Amino acid sequence: IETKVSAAKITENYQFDSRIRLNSIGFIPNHSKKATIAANCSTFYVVKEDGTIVYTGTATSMFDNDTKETVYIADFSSVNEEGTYYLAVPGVGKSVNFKIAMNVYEDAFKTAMLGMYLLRCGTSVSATYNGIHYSHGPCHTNDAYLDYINGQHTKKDSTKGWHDAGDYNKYVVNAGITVGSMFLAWEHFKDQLEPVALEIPEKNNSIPDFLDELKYEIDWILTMQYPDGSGRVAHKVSTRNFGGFIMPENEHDERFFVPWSSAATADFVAMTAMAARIFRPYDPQYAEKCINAAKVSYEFLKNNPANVFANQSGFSTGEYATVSDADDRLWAAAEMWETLGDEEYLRDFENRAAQFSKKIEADFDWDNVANLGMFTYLLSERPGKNPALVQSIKDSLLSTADSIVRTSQNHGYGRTLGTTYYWGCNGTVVRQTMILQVANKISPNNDYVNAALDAISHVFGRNYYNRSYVTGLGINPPMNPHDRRSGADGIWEPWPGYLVGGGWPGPKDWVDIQDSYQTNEIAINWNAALIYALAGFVNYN
Ligand SMILES: [Ca+2]
Ligand SMILES: [Ca+2]
Ligand SMILES: [Ca+2]
Ligand SMILES: [Zn+2]
Repeated sequence: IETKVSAAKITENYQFDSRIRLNSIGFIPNHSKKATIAANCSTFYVVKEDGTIVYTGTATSMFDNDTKETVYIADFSSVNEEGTYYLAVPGVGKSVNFKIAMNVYEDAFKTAMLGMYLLRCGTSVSATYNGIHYSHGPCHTNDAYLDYINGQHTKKDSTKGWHDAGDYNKYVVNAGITVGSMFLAWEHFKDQLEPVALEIPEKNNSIPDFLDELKYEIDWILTMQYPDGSGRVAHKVSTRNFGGFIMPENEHDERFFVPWSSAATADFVAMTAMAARIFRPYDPQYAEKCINAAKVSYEFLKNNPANVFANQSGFSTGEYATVSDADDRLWAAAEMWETLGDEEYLRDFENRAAQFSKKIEADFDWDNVANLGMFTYLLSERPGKNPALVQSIKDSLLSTADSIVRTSQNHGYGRTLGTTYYWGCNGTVVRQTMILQVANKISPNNDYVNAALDAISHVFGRNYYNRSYVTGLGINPPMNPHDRRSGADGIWEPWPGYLVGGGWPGPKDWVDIQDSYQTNEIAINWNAALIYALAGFVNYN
């Protein structure tokens, strides 16, 4: 007997069907919620796990130019009541269960941060995730020799930091966009991130956990300044060739400092200038050490304007040879100015900024970090900015954010990067949230926040594969990443919390096999983009 308050309940029993693709983690109340159904259909129900039909709708068809298929879009954004639901599509089947909650992304954020902790070098790491224990002993404790720097086969401490990707070498240019992304997440969402506790050794000190993780990397970056006091910064610490699939503590080859590059030197300045202002409130002494190092390398750069590529002929590991250091130098000037305030730094930034035709780029990564410099300058509360330059950057930013909104709204799976695929493009999909969040800070628009959620949803299930691209999370995540710890331990499931690079050159080119470093590797710059994307939705209201 049904009363006047009994709610409608699903009649038939549905089976999971891979053609119903959506964010496998969940949605936030008051934001878009969409699913892409790769099957002909019309009616769909959003059902609570108890069988209660909460919403009935009809899917609308749309041609996915990317995969060249007609797909059906189920929009259930109106459902805003917290709970666990699933999508039931008569004739197709049902989706995985997902949650609608204000804090739906917090575990994902903590897991992506756990990913960074597990990438630590020079120390033993240990974590239990979903009941499986991941750990490894102290590794690369003898970094690194000066042979290629000065000639002496002597050791200068260069331990700590994070292994870069599937390999264990540490590269400065890639640490640039990584550290920059994560420090910008802290500056943009400080109030949301400060109280977050992570599973790290430093959980019991006086520094916000998010910053302890970044400190592990900055501690390493500081050791990269040449020992001659010239201010030049070594490009990377690396073995001569890529080692094999072994645990890091078993890699005994000697690691060397590789000759400097101007880009690495400019990135060093930007990273340590940011660290100086961000750590000052917590460890003033550490901040002083950072700003002094930044000043030495900046003086060098100021006197040697040429773009210089690192001499790394004897090495066969990652190159990270950014074609230009103009963007890196622009970023360094913006960070020195924001931290210090001197007119000298502001003048340097503005002179370089004017030389950029398009102030903001929708597609950016380790090679083009100008956006980071534009972001710091644009949001700075310091006086003195040339109002014409500000308006120029602002227009470019909003114009770019609008383009990304239009792209995701017209993509059959809400992909912000549209039809563009290339090595590491999954990282860029979520890195685009930086543009959207900054645009939202300058000119509030919920289209910007929803597009950011589209980028996040794309990576967690609303994609052609109906798979999460992050190990240990969501639906059918990567099982075989090109990752040495994963390929060499005795555990079935790979190490958790990593966004894989992604397929290319096409939408269906991702392959989840260990040999595919082209589409299935992990990397700090990809995880940093994911961390920034999720950060804005931690302790969110
Ligand atoms: Ca702490
Ligand atoms: Ca560059
Ligand atoms: Ca394994
Ligand atoms: Zn290591």
